[PDB]
Amino acid sequence: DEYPLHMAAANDDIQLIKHILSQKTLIDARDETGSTALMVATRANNIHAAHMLIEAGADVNAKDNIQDSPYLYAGAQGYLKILRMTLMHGADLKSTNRYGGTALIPAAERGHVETVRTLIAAGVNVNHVNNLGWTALLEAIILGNGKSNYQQIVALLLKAGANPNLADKDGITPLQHARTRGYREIEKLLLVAGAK
Ligand SMILES: [Cl-]
Ligand SMILES: [Cl-]
Ligand SMILES: [Cl-]
Repeated sequence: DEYPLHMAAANDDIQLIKHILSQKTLIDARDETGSTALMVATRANNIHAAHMLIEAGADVNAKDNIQDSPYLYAGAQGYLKILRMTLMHGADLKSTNRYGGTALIPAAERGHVETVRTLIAAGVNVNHVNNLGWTALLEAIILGNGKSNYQQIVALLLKAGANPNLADKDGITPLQHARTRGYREIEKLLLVAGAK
């Protein structure tokens, strides 16, 4: 077919991938959509194919036509095994998705606690503001449900040093957002971090 590495990647077919890679052509060849084979594997959470492609030098920061990269997408989706691989193989922690967010912001949004922990530890900037005017902290409050995972993510962000006073575009602070929603645990965490 036209793009056999991409199909092999979609299928997690690592014997076929091994054979194609032995031909010594460009690992990041684009298919008809502009996607790399590693991007195809990552969208599918095909851990084994992603590992083989990454070890062979596929660029974890190459982008597709919606500004996803393997690193960015694995972080947003909580595909933590692939994400860890990307972090060991050149993830650009300053890179941003189509919303202008780091990988950390969607991980927080979606309540992916261990992905948040991992990204904090790696050094993603906790104070980054996306093109919705939101930080990881703001999204965890506004787009979470105030429970369990989101309390844990708030706590992680604040202990790591996220500024609790970085407000949304309209000047509404994390503290006000928590108060408006009656999120008492998150309010208390914010106040001890110096929120106003
Ligand atoms: Cl996973
Ligand atoms: Cl984002
Ligand atoms: Cl997670």
